[PDB]
Amino acid sequence: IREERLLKVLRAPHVSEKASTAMEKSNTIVLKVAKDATKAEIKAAVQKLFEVEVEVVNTLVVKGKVKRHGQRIGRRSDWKKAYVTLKEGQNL
Amino acid sequence: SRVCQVTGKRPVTGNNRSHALNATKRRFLPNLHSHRFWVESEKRFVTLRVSAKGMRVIDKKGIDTVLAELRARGEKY
Amino acid sequence: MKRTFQPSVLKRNRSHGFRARMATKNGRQVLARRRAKGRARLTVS
Amino acid sequence: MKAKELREKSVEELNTELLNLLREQFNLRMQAASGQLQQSHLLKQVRRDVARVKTLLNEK
Amino acid sequence: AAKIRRDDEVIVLTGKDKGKRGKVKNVLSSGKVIVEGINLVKKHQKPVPALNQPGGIVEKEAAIQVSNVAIFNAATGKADRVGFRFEDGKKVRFFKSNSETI
RNA sequence: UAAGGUGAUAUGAACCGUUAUAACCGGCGAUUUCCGAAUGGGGAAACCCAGUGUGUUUCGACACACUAUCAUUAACUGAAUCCAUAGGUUAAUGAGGCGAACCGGGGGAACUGAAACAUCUAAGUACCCCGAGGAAAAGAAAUCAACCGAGAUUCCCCCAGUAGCGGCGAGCGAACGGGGAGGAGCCCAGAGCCUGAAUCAGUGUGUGUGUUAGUGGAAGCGUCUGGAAAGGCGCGCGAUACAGGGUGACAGCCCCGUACACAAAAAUGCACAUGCUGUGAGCUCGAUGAGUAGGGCGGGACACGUGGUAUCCUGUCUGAAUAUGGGGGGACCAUCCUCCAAGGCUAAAUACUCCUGACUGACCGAUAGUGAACCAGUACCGUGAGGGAAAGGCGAAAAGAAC
RNA sequence: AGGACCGAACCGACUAAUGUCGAAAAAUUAGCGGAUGACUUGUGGCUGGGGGUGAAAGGCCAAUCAAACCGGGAGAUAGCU
RNA sequence: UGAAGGUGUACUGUGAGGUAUGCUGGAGGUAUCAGAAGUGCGAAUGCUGACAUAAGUAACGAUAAAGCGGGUGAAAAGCCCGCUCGCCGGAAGACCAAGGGUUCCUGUCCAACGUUAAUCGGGGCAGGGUGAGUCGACCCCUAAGGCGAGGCCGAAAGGCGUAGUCGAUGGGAAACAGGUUAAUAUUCCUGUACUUGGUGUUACUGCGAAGGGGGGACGGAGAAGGCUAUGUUGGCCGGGCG
RNA sequence: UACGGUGCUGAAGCAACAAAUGCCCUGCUUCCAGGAAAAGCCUCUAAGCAUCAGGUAACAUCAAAUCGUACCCCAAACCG
Ligand SMILES: [K+]
Ligand SMILES: [Mg+2]
Ligand SMILES: [Mg+2]
Ligand SMILES: [Mg+2]
Ligand SMILES: [Mg+2]
Ligand SMILES: [Mg+2]
Ligand SMILES: [Mg+2]
Ligand SMILES: [Mg+2]
Ligand SMILES: [Mg+2]
Ligand SMILES: [Mg+2]
Ligand SMILES: [Mg+2]
Ligand SMILES: [Mg+2]
Ligand SMILES: [Mg+2]
Ligand SMILES: [Mg+2]
Ligand SMILES: [Mg+2]
Ligand SMILES: [Mg+2]
Ligand SMILES: [Mg+2]
Ligand SMILES: [Mg+2]
Ligand SMILES: [Mg+2]
Ligand SMILES: [Mg+2]
Ligand SMILES: [Mg+2]
Ligand SMILES: [Mg+2]
Ligand SMILES: [Mg+2]
Ligand SMILES: [Mg+2]
Ligand SMILES: [Mg+2]
Ligand SMILES: [Mg+2]
Ligand SMILES: [Mg+2]
Ligand SMILES: [Mg+2]
Ligand SMILES: [Mg+2]
Ligand SMILES: [Mg+2]
Ligand SMILES: [Mg+2]
Ligand SMILES: [Mg+2]
Ligand SMILES: [Mg+2]
Ligand SMILES: [Mg+2]
Ligand SMILES: [Mg+2]
Ligand SMILES: [Mg+2]
Ligand SMILES: [Mg+2]
Ligand SMILES: [Mg+2]
Ligand SMILES: [Mg+2]
Ligand SMILES: [Mg+2]
Ligand SMILES: [Mg+2]
Ligand SMILES: [Mg+2]
Ligand SMILES: [Mg+2]
Ligand SMILES: [Mg+2]
Ligand SMILES: [Mg+2]
Ligand SMILES: [Mg+2]
Ligand SMILES: [Mg+2]
Ligand SMILES: [Mg+2]
Ligand SMILES: [Mg+2]
Ligand SMILES: [Mg+2]
Ligand SMILES: [Mg+2]
Ligand SMILES: [Mg+2]
Ligand SMILES: [Mg+2]
Ligand SMILES: [Mg+2]
Ligand SMILES: [Mg+2]
Ligand SMILES: [Mg+2]
Ligand SMILES: [Mg+2]
Ligand SMILES: [Mg+2]
Ligand SMILES: [Mg+2]
Ligand SMILES: [Mg+2]
Ligand SMILES: [Mg+2]
Ligand SMILES: [Mg+2]
Ligand SMILES: [Mg+2]
Ligand SMILES: [Mg+2]
Ligand SMILES: [Mg+2]
Ligand SMILES: [Mg+2]
Ligand SMILES: [Mg+2]
Ligand SMILES: [Mg+2]
Ligand SMILES: [Mg+2]
Ligand SMILES: [Mg+2]
Ligand SMILES: [Mg+2]
Ligand SMILES: [Mg+2]
Ligand SMILES: [Mg+2]
Ligand SMILES: [Mg+2]
Ligand SMILES: [Mg+2]
Ligand SMILES: [Mg+2]
Ligand SMILES: [Mg+2]
Ligand SMILES: [Mg+2]
Ligand SMILES: [Mg+2]
Ligand SMILES: [Mg+2]
Ligand SMILES: [Mg+2]
Ligand SMILES: [Mg+2]
Ligand SMILES: [Mg+2]
Ligand SMILES: [Mg+2]
Ligand SMILES: [Mg+2]
Ligand SMILES: [Mg+2]
Ligand SMILES: [Mg+2]
Ligand SMILES: [Mg+2]
Ligand SMILES: [Mg+2]
Ligand SMILES: [Mg+2]
Ligand SMILES: [Mg+2]
Ligand SMILES: [Mg+2]
Ligand SMILES: [Mg+2]
Ligand SMILES: [Mg+2]
Ligand SMILES: [Mg+2]
Ligand SMILES: [Mg+2]
Ligand SMILES: [Mg+2]
Ligand SMILES: [Mg+2]
Ligand SMILES: [Mg+2]
Ligand SMILES: [Mg+2]
Ligand SMILES: [Mg+2]
Ligand SMILES: [Mg+2]
Ligand SMILES: [Mg+2]
Ligand SMILES: [Mg+2]
Ligand SMILES: [Mg+2]
Ligand SMILES: [Mg+2]
Ligand SMILES: [Mg+2]
Ligand SMILES: [Mg+2]
Ligand SMILES: [Mg+2]
Ligand SMILES: [Mg+2]
Ligand SMILES: [Mg+2]
Ligand SMILES: [Mg+2]
Ligand SMILES: [Mg+2]
Ligand SMILES: [Mg+2]
Ligand SMILES: [Mg+2]
Ligand SMILES: [Mg+2]
Ligand SMILES: [Mg+2]
Ligand SMILES: [Mg+2]
Ligand SMILES: [Mg+2]
Ligand SMILES: [Mg+2]
Ligand SMILES: [Mg+2]
Ligand SMILES: [Mg+2]
Ligand SMILES: [Mg+2]
Ligand SMILES: [Mg+2]
Ligand SMILES: [Mg+2]
Ligand SMILES: [Mg+2]
Ligand SMILES: [Mg+2]
Ligand SMILES: [Mg+2]
Ligand SMILES: [Mg+2]
Ligand SMILES: [Mg+2]
Ligand SMILES: [Mg+2]
Ligand SMILES: [Mg+2]
Ligand SMILES: [Mg+2]
Ligand SMILES: [Mg+2]
Ligand SMILES: [Mg+2]
Ligand SMILES: [Mg+2]
Ligand SMILES: [Mg+2]
Ligand SMILES: [Mg+2]
Ligand SMILES: [Mg+2]
Ligand SMILES: [Mg+2]
Ligand SMILES: [Mg+2]
Ligand SMILES: [Mg+2]
Ligand SMILES: [Mg+2]
Ligand SMILES: [Mg+2]
Ligand SMILES: [Mg+2]
Ligand SMILES: [Mg+2]
Ligand SMILES: [Mg+2]
Ligand SMILES: [Mg+2]
Ligand SMILES: [Mg+2]
Ligand SMILES: [Mg+2]
Ligand SMILES: [Mg+2]
Ligand SMILES: [Mg+2]
Ligand SMILES: [Mg+2]
Ligand SMILES: [Mg+2]
Ligand SMILES: [Mg+2]
Ligand SMILES: [Mg+2]
Ligand SMILES: [Mg+2]
Ligand SMILES: [Mg+2]
Ligand SMILES: [Mg+2]
Ligand SMILES: [Mg+2]
Ligand SMILES: [Mg+2]
Ligand SMILES: [Mg+2]
Ligand SMILES: [Mg+2]
Ligand SMILES: [Mg+2]
Ligand SMILES: [Mg+2]
Ligand SMILES: [Mg+2]
Ligand SMILES: [Mg+2]
Ligand SMILES: [Mg+2]
Ligand SMILES: [Mg+2]
Ligand SMILES: [Mg+2]
Ligand SMILES: [Mg+2]
Ligand SMILES: [Mg+2]
Ligand SMILES: [Mg+2]
Ligand SMILES: [Mg+2]
Ligand SMILES: [Mg+2]
Ligand SMILES: [Mg+2]
Ligand SMILES: [Mg+2]
Ligand SMILES: [Mg+2]
Ligand SMILES: [Mg+2]
Ligand SMILES: [Mg+2]
Ligand SMILES: [Mg+2]
Ligand SMILES: [Mg+2]
Ligand SMILES: [Mg+2]
Ligand SMILES: [Mg+2]
Ligand SMILES: [Mg+2]
Ligand SMILES: [Mg+2]
Ligand SMILES: [Mg+2]
Ligand SMILES: [Mg+2]
Ligand SMILES: [Mg+2]
Ligand SMILES: [Mg+2]
Ligand SMILES: [Mg+2]
Ligand SMILES: [Mg+2]
Ligand SMILES: [Mg+2]
Ligand SMILES: [Mg+2]
Ligand SMILES: [Mg+2]
Ligand SMILES: [Mg+2]
Ligand SMILES: [Mg+2]
Ligand SMILES: [Mg+2]
Ligand SMILES: [Mg+2]
Ligand SMILES: [Mg+2]
Ligand SMILES: [Mg+2]
Ligand SMILES: [Mg+2]
Ligand SMILES: [Mg+2]
Ligand SMILES: [Mg+2]
Ligand SMILES: [Mg+2]
Ligand SMILES: [Mg+2]
Ligand SMILES: [Mg+2]
Ligand SMILES: [Mg+2]
Ligand SMILES: [Mg+2]
Ligand SMILES: [Mg+2]
Ligand SMILES: [Mg+2]
Ligand SMILES: [Mg+2]
Ligand SMILES: [Mg+2]
Ligand SMILES: [Mg+2]
Ligand SMILES: [Mg+2]
Ligand SMILES: [Mg+2]
Ligand SMILES: [Mg+2]
Ligand SMILES: [Mg+2]
Ligand SMILES: [Mg+2]
Ligand SMILES: [Mg+2]
Ligand SMILES: [Mg+2]
Ligand SMILES: [Mg+2]
Ligand SMILES: [Mg+2]
Ligand SMILES: [Mg+2]
Ligand SMILES: [Mg+2]
Ligand SMILES: [Mg+2]
Ligand SMILES: [Mg+2]
Ligand SMILES: [Mg+2]
Ligand SMILES: [Mg+2]
Ligand SMILES: [Mg+2]
Ligand SMILES: [Mg+2]
Ligand SMILES: [Mg+2]
Ligand SMILES: [Mg+2]
Ligand SMILES: [Mg+2]
Ligand SMILES: [Mg+2]
Ligand SMILES: [Mg+2]
Ligand SMILES: [Mg+2]
Ligand SMILES: [Mg+2]
Repeated sequence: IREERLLKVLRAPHVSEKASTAMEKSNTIVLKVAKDATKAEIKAAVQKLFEVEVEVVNTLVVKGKVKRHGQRIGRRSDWKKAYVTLKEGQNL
Repeated sequence: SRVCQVTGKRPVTGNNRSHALNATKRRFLPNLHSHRFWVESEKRFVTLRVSAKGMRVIDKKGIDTVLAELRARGEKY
Repeated sequence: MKRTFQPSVLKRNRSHGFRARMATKNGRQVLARRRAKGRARLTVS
Repeated sequence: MKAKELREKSVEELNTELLNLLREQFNLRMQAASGQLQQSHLLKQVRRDVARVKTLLNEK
Repeated sequence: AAKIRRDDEVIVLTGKDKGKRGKVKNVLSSGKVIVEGINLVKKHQKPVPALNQPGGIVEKEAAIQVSNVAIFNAATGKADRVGFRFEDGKKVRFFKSNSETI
């Protein structure tokens, strides 16, 4: 089911207070995904790569901050984050 | 457009000279009419937008001879 | 007390947008000018 | 590696691509974000070694 | 076709530290050699918190131009300028006057 | 080719390499997201929505393919209707857009000048539109000369601010003949014998290349001043290399070059052999472009404003002879001379430079020179078309000032 | 029932003062007119320069109007300063 | 062993000027006689930059109003926390759309920005923050209107317009209460629901449009009844005895 | 109690009266100036198809993609 490509979706695990609080209390993982990356693709990726039972994936596109420094304006990339909820069988 | 199907007589421009030679721009339209010609070859009528002088070419030559020339250029009728 | 510019992004693109310029002979020439001068902002979009 | 990697089977040359994608690229890309990966050079050579295989399996 | 290179004894032709001899640490992309014990410049190194934090002045070996140095002969006992001959199938260097190979 | 590399602001981290799968520099491949002619449909450009077939699958599903429009060409298959055409499914092939000028054509001003202004001027100029090609257009006489003879077009210099034209004002302004650059001619409106032999238009074959990577490439030392020597001072030496640049001040000989001799695995642009799907030679007999030339009317182009106005083009209405003919020789006529319209294709001299090199300036040197030496068509201004800046230099070396 | 009456919202703009390098390139303060209609308003359309639109003032058409704005003819022309 | 340039001084020519040299400057300059000019500026309400003047003058943007204590800090009228006081309350409160686009929240930093100061900030510099089967958009459908195969028309450009296809400001399926974050919640969790499609087993069984009909589907004003949000007052419950 | 708040428990949790410009009411009366369109939806059959494919229930399962969501929004964040 969509082999090879699934590896390109998941970019990195997100590190924050909201990320950290949702590990223990809500039982989820927040992570940076590709710009494309549908909820099905992220679910299917986490299902294979991280090998855990996924409940549901909740996606949001973060906007790139405008960082003017020195003399030139310059804007960040519009990275997408996925709040992925896991089942009762979970891990780090 | 005001163009004879047969001869290619299109509308030219020119001046409208008055008694005091005041050149005001005008244009010379050709004597166009939508006429139906009986083609004896295929037993039918063919509508052609032609100038009065075109009709005389169609009468001088054959309608088939003119329709041969018309199709050579890539036209409809 | 109510000035001229009362913005609307639909009106922006409908009036002066890339496709709205692309639609017309004269609008293509505008873009051809901005390209010839070499502008970063070709149209508002 | 290109010279050795040229002379391989079409089905068998995919397995190296899938090995380059499964672990390596992904593993290093995830490990580098956390800040445990000291050796940063591995990200580059793997990306090129993919490209190599990708180019080499484009034989038709 | 670089005449001066890494493991090569050079002698300084011009500049303060004229006549001194040393080996090239690394020829730069800009066209400047860094010879050991030649242009000793006394830098004031500011103590950065991360990693080492010595906080003291240091004698750095500054760069000098490639043209300001020439390779040492170790036979005549003076500076000599470099050619490029084809001994065997290799573009090897040689000393102008006393035509030997390095 | 190569001993040092991982483009820059820009140090650092982690690593490649050092006689050859580092880097770099070329040839030919590969990948080439999305928008954009955009082309599956749409749309507020970089977004949203699809069908038919193919291969797979553990139910969920992906995957690659293909579908724009018109233009010709073919098959289809089909109305009102007999035949049929009109139409409609699929198929090849081509076109679509962009780009600085230059070219040909279709349209086409006004200010201004005339010391006002209407003819005239500005001027078929600006501008708009269409089609091009490396050039384009023009072109082998129905040319123009004067009883001498010349032999296609184009461009330069004369003829000449002449002859003319002109509210005979303002102004506009020829040709003949001459000197040059460059030279070249042919196909059709078709019938004998005889036929691949001149010719080209390809697949090509031959060297010579040229080009996009390159290699070698000469001979200086010592003192003096100074932060530093290339400088002065004194003696050398290479020169088919004293073009030029760099180097701590002004370098023939420190370095990169320069003159000179050599280079290409691969792609290509040339000029000659020449196997060739494919194309027609010599010579007979007879053809010679009709709604045409000319004319009336109205415009236009000719230097020539209808004037005594030849010439050409035509919107309009007409109308020959057709080679024992017709055009022209500047109203017109008659004699002479000269050409042969009513169909085509033709290189060179000519115009231009968005662009790629090299080289040169009695060109500029940061209020100059491009608007822009600098992250400039940027900031900023404007709904938008569009307008549009300012801002260069530490030092030989950051040794950029530890404390 | 009403282009009815009074009167908030809303729409207007009669008077006065303030302001006139303002708080504001047309406003503020106190009064003022209409306020179920020829009303008013949101969103999107359509009409283009000798052209539009105008319950008509030469009004309005992006703070510009007895002929907009931007680029071009263009260094128009100037017996004037 | 100190060029041009800058800045003084002393001579000198009838003038435009010229000569020499002190300091600064740190590398170019140029006799003579010829040649060519972007060849000399005080004015053009000149053009660009710099700097004066008025002048330490006006002003500091609603006359809704502050007062004191403590805190941190180099420093507090303005920041924080506390207690009073005042002002708005069909708003100067709370939610949206349009339009902005990170201004949100936390940590830090006051050079500039804030019409004063500033430890504070919509300021600078880091990090974090937007979680949808149900809300909205996209999507099915259309008005005004736009585009528009063929088509008719137009010197060229192109104009109009048919089948179609776009175009909401309109029509069409369904989720609430509570809890929760420094910053999001009709989205996360907790409870309890609902709608539309796809695909299987069972028991029945006559289904099917580019077509027909129904519905969607509609104006103003008025009047009256029945309700509800919401309020008030009792009761009830917990606290109060000033 | 880092002196911010977390953890735990938690009594009554009713009645009348009033009352909208809200809702029934896209209704009713009335008046004339006589008041969009088209799908979804419901229904009937043509061209078709007859142990088919379709409907219809019932239960099961599967799914509900993508984009916006912060914050200001009568304002110090929009137009000036
Ligand atoms: K009422
Ligand atoms: Mg969820
Ligand atoms: Mg979302
Ligand atoms: Mg970027
Ligand atoms: Mg004309
Ligand atoms: Mg008349
Ligand atoms: Mg005229
Ligand atoms: Mg007829
Ligand atoms: Mg007003
Ligand atoms: Mg404005
Ligand atoms: Mg508009
Ligand atoms: Mg419009
Ligand atoms: Mg670019
Ligand atoms: Mg390794
Ligand atoms: Mg080299
Ligand atoms: Mg060399
Ligand atoms: Mg490089
Ligand atoms: Mg770099
Ligand atoms: Mg560099
Ligand atoms: Mg670097
Ligand atoms: Mg390619
Ligand atoms: Mg595409
Ligand atoms: Mg296509
Ligand atoms: Mg498309
Ligand atoms: Mg569609
Ligand atoms: Mg399209
Ligand atoms: Mg847009
Ligand atoms: Mg797309
Ligand atoms: Mg697709
Ligand atoms: Mg097929
Ligand atoms: Mg997909
Ligand atoms: Mg197909
Ligand atoms: Mg096909
Ligand atoms: Mg096709
Ligand atoms: Mg077609
Ligand atoms: Mg055809
Ligand atoms: Mg048939
Ligand atoms: Mg039929
Ligand atoms: Mg029939
Ligand atoms: Mg037939
Ligand atoms: Mg036909
Ligand atoms: Mg046909
Ligand atoms: Mg083309
Ligand atoms: Mg030109
Ligand atoms: Mg032309
Ligand atoms: Mg005139
Ligand atoms: Mg005049
Ligand atoms: Mg005049
Ligand atoms: Mg006048
Ligand atoms: Mg003219
Ligand atoms: Mg003329
Ligand atoms: Mg073209
Ligand atoms: Mg050429
Ligand atoms: Mg050619
Ligand atoms: Mg030609
Ligand atoms: Mg021609
Ligand atoms: Mg001629
Ligand atoms: Mg001859
Ligand atoms: Mg003469
Ligand atoms: Mg007169
Ligand atoms: Mg003559
Ligand atoms: Mg003549
Ligand atoms: Mg001649
Ligand atoms: Mg020749
Ligand atoms: Mg020749
Ligand atoms: Mg060669
Ligand atoms: Mg050399
Ligand atoms: Mg020396
Ligand atoms: Mg000297
Ligand atoms: Mg000497
Ligand atoms: Mg040279
Ligand atoms: Mg030189
Ligand atoms: Mg030199
Ligand atoms: Mg130079
Ligand atoms: Mg110096
Ligand atoms: Mg010299
Ligand atoms: Mg010298
Ligand atoms: Mg010397
Ligand atoms: Mg070869
Ligand atoms: Mg060769
Ligand atoms: Mg070889
Ligand atoms: Mg090729
Ligand atoms: Mg002929
Ligand atoms: Mg004639
Ligand atoms: Mg006649
Ligand atoms: Mg005549
Ligand atoms: Mg007459
Ligand atoms: Mg005539
Ligand atoms: Mg002509
Ligand atoms: Mg004229
Ligand atoms: Mg006359
Ligand atoms: Mg004629
Ligand atoms: Mg006759
Ligand atoms: Mg006759
Ligand atoms: Mg003859
Ligand atoms: Mg004869
Ligand atoms: Mg005769
Ligand atoms: Mg004649
Ligand atoms: Mg005559
Ligand atoms: Mg002839
Ligand atoms: Mg003839
Ligand atoms: Mg001829
Ligand atoms: Mg003719
Ligand atoms: Mg040729
Ligand atoms: Mg020639
Ligand atoms: Mg060269
Ligand atoms: Mg010069
Ligand atoms: Mg200079
Ligand atoms: Mg400048
Ligand atoms: Mg300067
Ligand atoms: Mg330039
Ligand atoms: Mg830029
Ligand atoms: Mg603005
Ligand atoms: Mg702007
Ligand atoms: Mg310091
Ligand atoms: Mg009424
Ligand atoms: Mg009333
Ligand atoms: Mg009244
Ligand atoms: Mg009233
Ligand atoms: Mg009020
Ligand atoms: Mg007012
Ligand atoms: Mg007023
Ligand atoms: Mg008032
Ligand atoms: Mg009132
Ligand atoms: Mg009253
Ligand atoms: Mg009205
Ligand atoms: Mg109204
Ligand atoms: Mg308003
Ligand atoms: Mg209004
Ligand atoms: Mg419009
Ligand atoms: Mg128009
Ligand atoms: Mg006009
Ligand atoms: Mg009005
Ligand atoms: Mg008046
Ligand atoms: Mg303005
Ligand atoms: Mg006015
Ligand atoms: Mg006017
Ligand atoms: Mg002019
Ligand atoms: Mg002027
Ligand atoms: Mg001195
Ligand atoms: Mg001095
Ligand atoms: Mg001086
Ligand atoms: Mg003198
Ligand atoms: Mg002098
Ligand atoms: Mg002197
Ligand atoms: Mg001096
Ligand atoms: Mg110099
Ligand atoms: Mg000078
Ligand atoms: Mg001088
Ligand atoms: Mg001189
Ligand atoms: Mg001298
Ligand atoms: Mg002198
Ligand atoms: Mg002399
Ligand atoms: Mg001057
Ligand atoms: Mg001055
Ligand atoms: Mg003066
Ligand atoms: Mg300046
Ligand atoms: Mg004072
Ligand atoms: Mg005063
Ligand atoms: Mg005073
Ligand atoms: Mg005072
Ligand atoms: Mg005061
Ligand atoms: Mg204030
Ligand atoms: Mg005031
Ligand atoms: Mg107030
Ligand atoms: Mg009060
Ligand atoms: Mg304290
Ligand atoms: Mg603090
Ligand atoms: Mg303290
Ligand atoms: Mg402190
Ligand atoms: Mg203290
Ligand atoms: Mg203290
Ligand atoms: Mg206080
Ligand atoms: Mg206060
Ligand atoms: Mg709030
Ligand atoms: Mg928005
Ligand atoms: Mg903004
Ligand atoms: Mg910011
Ligand atoms: Mg904040
Ligand atoms: Mg702080
Ligand atoms: Mg602190
Ligand atoms: Mg301060
Ligand atoms: Mg700082
Ligand atoms: Mg301050
Ligand atoms: Mg704070
Ligand atoms: Mg901030
Ligand atoms: Mg679900
Ligand atoms: Mg919906
Ligand atoms: Mg249309
Ligand atoms: Mg069409
Ligand atoms: Mg069109
Ligand atoms: Mg057309
Ligand atoms: Mg639609
Ligand atoms: Mg809507
Ligand atoms: Mg329901
Ligand atoms: Mg609670
Ligand atoms: Mg909280
Ligand atoms: Mg709620
Ligand atoms: Mg609600
Ligand atoms: Mg339950
Ligand atoms: Mg549930
Ligand atoms: Mg249910
Ligand atoms: Mg369902
Ligand atoms: Mg349909
Ligand atoms: Mg339908
Ligand atoms: Mg309605
Ligand atoms: Mg009714
Ligand atoms: Mg009603
Ligand atoms: Mg009631
Ligand atoms: Mg009740
Ligand atoms: Mg109630
Ligand atoms: Mg209640
Ligand atoms: Mg109440
Ligand atoms: Mg009461
Ligand atoms: Mg009681
Ligand atoms: Mg009570
Ligand atoms: Mg009681
Ligand atoms: Mg009790
Ligand atoms: Mg009690
Ligand atoms: Mg108690
Ligand atoms: Mg009641
Ligand atoms: Mg009401
Ligand atoms: Mg009411
Ligand atoms: Mg009601
Ligand atoms: Mg209603
Ligand atoms: Mg429904
Ligand atoms: Mg239903
Ligand atoms: Mg059911
Ligand atoms: Mg989906
Ligand atoms: Mg919110
Ligand atoms: Mg909030
Ligand atoms: Mg607020
Ligand atoms: Mg508010
Ligand atoms: Mg309000
Ligand atoms: Mg409001
Ligand atoms: Mg305000
Ligand atoms: Mg306010
Ligand atoms: Mg503002």
